[PDB]
Amino acid sequence: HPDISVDVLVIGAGPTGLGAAKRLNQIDGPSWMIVDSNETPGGLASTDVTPEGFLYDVGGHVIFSHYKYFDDCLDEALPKEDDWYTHQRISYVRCQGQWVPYPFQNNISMLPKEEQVKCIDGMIDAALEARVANTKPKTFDEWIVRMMGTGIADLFMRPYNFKVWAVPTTKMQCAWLGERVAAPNLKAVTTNVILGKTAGNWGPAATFRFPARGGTGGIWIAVANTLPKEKTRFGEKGKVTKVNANNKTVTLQDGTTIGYKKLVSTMAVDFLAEAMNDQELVGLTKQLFYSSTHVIGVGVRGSRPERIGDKCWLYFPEDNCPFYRATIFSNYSPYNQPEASAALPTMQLADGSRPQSTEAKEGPYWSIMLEVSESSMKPVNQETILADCIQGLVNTEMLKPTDEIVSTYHRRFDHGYPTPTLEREGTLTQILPKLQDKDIWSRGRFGSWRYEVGNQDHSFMLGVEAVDNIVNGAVELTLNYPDFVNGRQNTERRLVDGAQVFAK
Amino acid sequence: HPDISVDVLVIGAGPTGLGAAKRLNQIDGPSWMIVDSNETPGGLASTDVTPEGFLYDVGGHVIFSHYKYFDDCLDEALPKEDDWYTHQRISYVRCQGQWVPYPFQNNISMLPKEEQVKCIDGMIDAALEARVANTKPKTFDEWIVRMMGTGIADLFMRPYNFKVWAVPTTKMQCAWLGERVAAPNLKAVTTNVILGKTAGNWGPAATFRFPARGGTGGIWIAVANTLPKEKTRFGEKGKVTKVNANNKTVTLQDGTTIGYKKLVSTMAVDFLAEAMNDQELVGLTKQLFYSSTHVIGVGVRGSRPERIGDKCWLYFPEDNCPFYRATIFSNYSPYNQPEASAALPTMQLADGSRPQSTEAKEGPYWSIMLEVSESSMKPVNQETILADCIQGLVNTEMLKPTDEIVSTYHRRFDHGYPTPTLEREGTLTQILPKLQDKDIWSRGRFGSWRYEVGNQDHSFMLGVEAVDNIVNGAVELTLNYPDFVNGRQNTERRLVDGAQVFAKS
Amino acid sequence: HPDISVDVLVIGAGPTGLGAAKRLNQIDGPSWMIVDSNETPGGLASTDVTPEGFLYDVGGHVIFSHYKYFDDCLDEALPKEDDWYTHQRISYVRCQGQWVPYPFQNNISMLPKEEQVKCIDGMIDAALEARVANTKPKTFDEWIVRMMGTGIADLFMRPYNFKVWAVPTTKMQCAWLGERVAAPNLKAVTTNVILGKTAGNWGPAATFRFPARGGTGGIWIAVANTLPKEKTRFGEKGKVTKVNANNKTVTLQDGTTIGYKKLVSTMAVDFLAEAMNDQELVGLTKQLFYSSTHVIGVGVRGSRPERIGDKCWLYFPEDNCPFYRATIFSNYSPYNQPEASAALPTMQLADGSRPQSTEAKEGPYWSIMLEVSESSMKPVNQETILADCIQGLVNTEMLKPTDEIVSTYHRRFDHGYPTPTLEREGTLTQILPKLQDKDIWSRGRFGSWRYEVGNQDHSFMLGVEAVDNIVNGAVELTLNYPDFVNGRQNTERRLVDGAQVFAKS
Amino acid sequence: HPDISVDVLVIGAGPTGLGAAKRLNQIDGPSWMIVDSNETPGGLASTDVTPEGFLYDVGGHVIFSHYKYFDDCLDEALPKEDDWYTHQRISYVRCQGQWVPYPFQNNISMLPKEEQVKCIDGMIDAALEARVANTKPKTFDEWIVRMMGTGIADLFMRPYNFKVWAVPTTKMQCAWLGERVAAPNLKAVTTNVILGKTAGNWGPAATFRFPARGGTGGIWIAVANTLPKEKTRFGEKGKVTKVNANNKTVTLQDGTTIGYKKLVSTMAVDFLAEAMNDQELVGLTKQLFYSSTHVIGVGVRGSRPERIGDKCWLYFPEDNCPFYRATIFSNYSPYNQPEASAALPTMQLADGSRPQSTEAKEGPYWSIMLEVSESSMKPVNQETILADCIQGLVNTEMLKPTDEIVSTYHRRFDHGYPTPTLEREGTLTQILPKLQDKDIWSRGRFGSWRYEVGNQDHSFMLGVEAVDNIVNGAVELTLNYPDFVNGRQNTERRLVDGAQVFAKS
Repeated sequence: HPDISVDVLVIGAGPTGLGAAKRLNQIDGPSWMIVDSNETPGGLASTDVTPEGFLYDVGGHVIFSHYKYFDDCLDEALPKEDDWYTHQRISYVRCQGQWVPYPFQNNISMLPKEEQVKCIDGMIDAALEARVANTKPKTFDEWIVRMMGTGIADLFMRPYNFKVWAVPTTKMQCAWLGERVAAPNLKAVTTNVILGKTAGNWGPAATFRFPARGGTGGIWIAVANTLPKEKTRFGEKGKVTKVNANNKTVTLQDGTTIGYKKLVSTMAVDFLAEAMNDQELVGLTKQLFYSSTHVIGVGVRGSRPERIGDKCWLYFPEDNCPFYRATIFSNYSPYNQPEASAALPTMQLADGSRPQSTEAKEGPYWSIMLEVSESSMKPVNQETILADCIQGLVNTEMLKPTDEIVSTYHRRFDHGYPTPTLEREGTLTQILPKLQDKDIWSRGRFGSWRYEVGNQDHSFMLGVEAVDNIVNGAVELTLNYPDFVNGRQNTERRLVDGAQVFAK
Repeated sequence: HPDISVDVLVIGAGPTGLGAAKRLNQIDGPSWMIVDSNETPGGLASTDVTPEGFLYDVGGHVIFSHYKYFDDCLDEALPKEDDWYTHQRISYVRCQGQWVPYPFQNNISMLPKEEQVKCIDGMIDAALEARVANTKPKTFDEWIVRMMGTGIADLFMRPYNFKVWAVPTTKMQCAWLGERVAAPNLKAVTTNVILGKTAGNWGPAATFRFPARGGTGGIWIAVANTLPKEKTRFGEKGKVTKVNANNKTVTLQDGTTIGYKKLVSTMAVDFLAEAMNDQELVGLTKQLFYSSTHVIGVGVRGSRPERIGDKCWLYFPEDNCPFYRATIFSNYSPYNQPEASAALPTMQLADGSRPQSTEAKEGPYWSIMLEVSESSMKPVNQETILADCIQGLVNTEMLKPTDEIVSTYHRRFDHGYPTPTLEREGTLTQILPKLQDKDIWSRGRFGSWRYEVGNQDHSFMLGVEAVDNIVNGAVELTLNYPDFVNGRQNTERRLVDGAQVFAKS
Repeated sequence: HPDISVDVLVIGAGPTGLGAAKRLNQIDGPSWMIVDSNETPGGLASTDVTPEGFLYDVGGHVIFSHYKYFDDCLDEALPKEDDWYTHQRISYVRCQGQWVPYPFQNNISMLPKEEQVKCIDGMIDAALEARVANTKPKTFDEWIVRMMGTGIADLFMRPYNFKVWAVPTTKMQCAWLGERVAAPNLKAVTTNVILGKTAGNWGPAATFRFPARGGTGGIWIAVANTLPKEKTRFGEKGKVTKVNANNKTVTLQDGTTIGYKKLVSTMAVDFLAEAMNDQELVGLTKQLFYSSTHVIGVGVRGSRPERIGDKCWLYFPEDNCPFYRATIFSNYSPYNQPEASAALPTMQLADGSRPQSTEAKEGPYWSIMLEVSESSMKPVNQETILADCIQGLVNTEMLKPTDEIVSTYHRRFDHGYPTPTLEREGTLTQILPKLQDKDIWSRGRFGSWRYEVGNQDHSFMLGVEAVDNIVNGAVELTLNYPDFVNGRQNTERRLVDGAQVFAKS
Repeated sequence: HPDISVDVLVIGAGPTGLGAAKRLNQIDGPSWMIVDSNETPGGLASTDVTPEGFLYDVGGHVIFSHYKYFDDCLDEALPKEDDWYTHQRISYVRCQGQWVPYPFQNNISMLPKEEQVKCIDGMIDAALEARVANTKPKTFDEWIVRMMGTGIADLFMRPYNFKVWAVPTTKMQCAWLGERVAAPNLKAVTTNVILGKTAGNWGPAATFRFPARGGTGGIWIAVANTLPKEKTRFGEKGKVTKVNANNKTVTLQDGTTIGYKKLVSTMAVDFLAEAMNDQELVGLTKQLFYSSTHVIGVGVRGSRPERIGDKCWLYFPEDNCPFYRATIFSNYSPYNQPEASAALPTMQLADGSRPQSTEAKEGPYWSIMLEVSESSMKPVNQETILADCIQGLVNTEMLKPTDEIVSTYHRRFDHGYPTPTLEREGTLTQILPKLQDKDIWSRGRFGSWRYEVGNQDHSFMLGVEAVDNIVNGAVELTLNYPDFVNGRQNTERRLVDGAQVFAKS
């Protein structure tokens, strides 16, 4: 008989696992337990800090919540108004020397006139074709061009998406974008071109909140802390090494065995198939595709340059830089980098030069966070990528050659994006029902591998809904119907439900 | 303090209310109680019997379940195999002296050739227009025309639907439609006309099960029997007369008061507004529309005639009869009518005349159940409707003039169909949230007034999900997303869920 | 027996009749003669002069020739290079204080940003509707909206066309406009908006030639002069009063009778019906519609103003002036107005005041020619129309308040435009074949009433082709197929054909 | 100075040349003469006779006239009523053991049901595509499929047209087919299928007349005979061997030289280029494409079989026979074959066996005329083609194995069809203008190489209009605008025009 027995075991304490745990904790029915190999919960929603005191998330993390329940747990965890900062959702596309407001097509007035002509002509073709279309697009590429036309597609979404996904747009499905018809808003686009108008999709209503301290990672430490500590096992002692699906037994690295009746696994599903020693599942998970993410962080001396201003995140379709996205992380919280009086030496100038002096000087400081994707179709030279990113910062006029870099950061995350390939659904609908037959609920960004429900709130709710299905017979809506949950505000499920009110 | 206090009060013990009850009973958390003014649970899913021993449902009731939870509760209530009879879903449309397999719009093949031309020409126009359409249809009529063309619309869809809904197709919305009206492929319809093929949509997979005894009403009597009796109050002692929403207090006819934390109300929402003495809610509910259903039953002497055969239900678009639908109710169970040795005198011949003898004679017997709709746009002469129906049976050749009728039944059900009018949703999105703000879950066929989720399984689950929302913060999917629940197999929620498994150890 | 007998009698010596006479004269087979009530041939293609020496055509007359035959005859009649001046076809549309290059609908790029949006949005709508359109437009208005969208329709097409046709766009057909109304290309128009460019000249017409002396009327005086004088009868002596179609006899006002075998009538067909004393025909011609043309002439002291420059004709859709078109007639020939040394007193200033003195001062002089339409749907105040035009010239900034006016001219031409009404073709197909069966070829701008073949070259060729049909069995292509003759270069028929070349041997 | 001088020389006395000659003769102006290498006029519109007395045209020749002038000349040539026979235009398609009335698609109810399904499914696809089409088809093959859909295309027009043109449908243009939109009449086709109806496109109105004697060739003998004999030169004495364009001189085989001012050439334009010894033109003409025609005649003993009946011509898409078209030539005139009392021996039975006797036996007789095409893409074994044709008659059940054949006929015509290749116009617009610059009017079926104006009436009028262009400056409509002349009733040009009427006074 096992060392420990619980009704429901949760593997992994990123957002998905912590969602499952919060719901089990609230229900307070079946016994339960959560394990993670890391001492610190959060998964890919964690945060690092450099020796010089610059924080970096695992790339740009901006919360948009589709669920009251998710909101309830964040409010519980970080309940003070000064636990958070609010910002507008300000983003731009870098294109031919210009910062073009997102969405790109509504702002092509900034481009040269001859190019505007090409863009409008292409979108006219797409509008005329959309008017008689009687089939759905089958690939991401087809969807892009039917929405945007050839010209606008070639400038942004085609080269941008290869830089992000590390696979061509022709090899991805397009159902994950939702059920919106692939057609141009020709009038809107042409109107701004005629008016010479620019317009971003943000304002006092289009906002996000970001944690005052600890980066995105601070949220999940705070949420985890609301759980009964004896029901958690985090660290080397919590690393899962073996899953015996037939005996419903799990073995940890230190040899501890855990028996379960139901399993919620939030580890990557290809790792799960190995831990199970299931040759059939290993073969199937190997049919899936993912990209790795390099996160590069750069700490810069000086007050925030006028050219940067209130920018939050930025897209880079062009090939003069390796990164697809940059984040002005110092704009998210004053505590993402040291205060102005902190003294740091200059490590190098942006052009690669040595500084005049080695003396530690004061701030203030700002901070840029970069993302570079990697796959077997898009290799990344690990040894030069930092320097390539810094050159890319100069090329894109984010840094001057003279800017003083005081901190650098580079980390590679093996599983970064689960790719919406054409083959994905054919594979997942074999994998997930086989796990289900064994009472294994494999869920999460890489637990169930669906990018369109792959953010923090989706993940958290995948765990919540998994538990609700296990206990109360709930439909796993986020898992099976992304369009459904993304197109509504999910208000019904709360951190305090009728059941707990009636109980007291 | 009131006579009784419960966390959750359920008003009504038709399928919706019973569903609430069953889920509350399964959860076994909050205290609850269920009331009904009728001693026998079942609502519009009840069954009547004539003095001569012929059973009649409230019109044609055929079960198609979208939910394993519903299946579970029926199986629990009627667990034996001989509790049920299984049949194929055989229906036809009476059209110009002939029985056309349902769906009509696919058996074009069976009409006079000249009419086939008319139909196919119309459908060709519709196919070409559909090729360039970029707007959705706004009315039931526009929808019908767009998917079938004028010829088929006129021959069947338009007249039949006025006969059922008792309002013209131009007066109804079309969002409710996915699962009720078949949209014909031009190539499929044309292929069947060329091949001279008649192809109805039934067979070994498309079946239904019907209770062996007690009619459809037998289900809900048995389901109710699985509830703890003390938590029920059925009869005059359970008739709700006043609802004080602000004090969260209900008053019954005998004067009993019941306090509640949450209310699940399954009575017609216009009745609820009146019981609340809420003039604003009364005015809103009056913007809703419903039709009444007349149910007529006819018991016939004789073994089942060949011309009837295995027919289950039948549609009547034409003018030679007042009913829109007939059910061969004696095909559903042998216990829906007397055994063959039962002796019964003839009451009349089908042609209206007196029988040659008034002596009681033996069977066998078969049985027809007819439905006639009524509204302010379609008045019905209540005094002659029985005789009109019987003449309609002679007219459609279902009865011979000389057939011997041994039993008759007629009952009017005031609230029969909640009409999907153009105005329905604008009104409901005022009514339901205003009740919601008062912790009142108004749910069911007339509780929430949505016909597209108005069958027995829909109703039952409206009750279940209401409770699940109240207790576990579940999404009321059936209520707000008919297309979602009707388009899938709903397997997740069971009569035994993990909660009960884990608790019992 | 009548006073005169010819094989072919030609009535009218405008372009159409002169066309007939020239071809008859070239063929030199059948006997013929041509009559006109006017001593000076030319009809609506004539020219007046004011006592102060300013010439005015009957409104803006610019020649574009579709036929080599027409070229040959103009060349014969006015053979010297200094008989002609050549000009670029420079026109603009007055809109919101701006001059928009013709055609308006292709130069959206010139309007304010706000108006550009309204225009392009409209054109996008039209482009998308046109992608799935399977019916041709019935009316001029439907055509305008289908091809240009509501924005350009409201801003220019609808007001301008009522102002010139003197009927709403909804009352006209749209089969006539292939060569008159440009259909805008969405990509092309949008591309020029983005680049802020003007559009390439619509049509093959880049320049035009205009006669050095006598205005447009000089051409027809000279063409007529090439005819044998004995075969003409112009003046009171040549006015037709009676046409006896059954006797094939024509009576002139002086009592002269002319018997004919074939008749080419170029007078207005409604007048012809009257002269025929044919009540049925009069009835039919009254189903036709026409507008009247007021021509207003204004002679101005001064060297040609910079704001005027090389402008030729100008369009005015706006309601701040009565005229639909202005022509800088002084740009067409130096001899359309007096020498600079000619001394003329100021008659009035453009603001309407009397001048300081009666002193005759020298020039130079320039000249504006205006057109105002009239019909039963659009009355014109004859007594004030001159002053209204002059104020119009001030509102449109064509004249400064202080500009000195040295000559004025006003003349009303009752039949100005044959209106392409919805009813036109139905009526003409009852009229023209009836006349045909009586050996009457009724042809010309009002002879056959078809504006799309109603220019000088068209008219001339209607007379030529009518004679060719009569003598050589030719197809009357211009009469029956406007799109055919307007869409090709008609090079085959010449002033010297093979017949004449061989015969001279 | 040449042996003979004329103003206009016409080469060739087939229909085109005779048209030119008839119009020259009528105009009676410029001097002219017509030459031909054959003593008998008619060209490809001539008629042969076998030693047994069976006549054969050059394949099926049926007159549909688009011109009054053509009717005038035919009626002048053969003015008596008994010079002609009148018949309805009765034709069928041989398909899967059936004679299917033309047009094929309106008669597919004769096909097996499963095949009707595939045909109608294809045409539904075609109609749905046509509804949103925004481009014209570019090839004959695209035109066929857009009009018929795949299934119907594969059964008739695709395999049939390869058998006719001896080139694939994918290699031909489709503009020659005219301006009608390539689109299905889906309602018409489905209606006849639903009704089980067959219907040909003939009846009392849709008739042709055929000469009573001498076949089609009789027409042109009679027309030629109205010409003044001394202006003709037919036979070896009239064969042109050299054309010197730069000197406007023609040389005949007997050494006679003719000087002309204008040349109308109706010989094949590739021969003309060789005769001109113009290397550039020879290169260009070699870019053109044409098929050769084999004509096979079979004379059969017996009264007309019931299975043949009133059939006139027949299409053969299938590959169980080499011919694309058959004509029941004995149905055109009783004088196309010997009278019944004429005695002929049997040459063979249709299955190839010897007759039991070689005695002459009497008739009556009927007659079949067949056409086989030949090109480099589709060779013909001249040695076996007769035997293959006769086997084809058995395969198609036109002849029984036992039918007695009393006469056979085979002749190959090198220039048979001028092919409407994709490249044709690109080449012709280089050839015809260069010849035009030399005062050479190259006109006719192979004179101008355009099949869509390649019938007898078209050809005759090409000559007429060429002369009219030379003399009177007429537009050459038939040459340059096939759609125009084929879509109208051409009634203006007559054998007696005004010119002749007036001159005779």
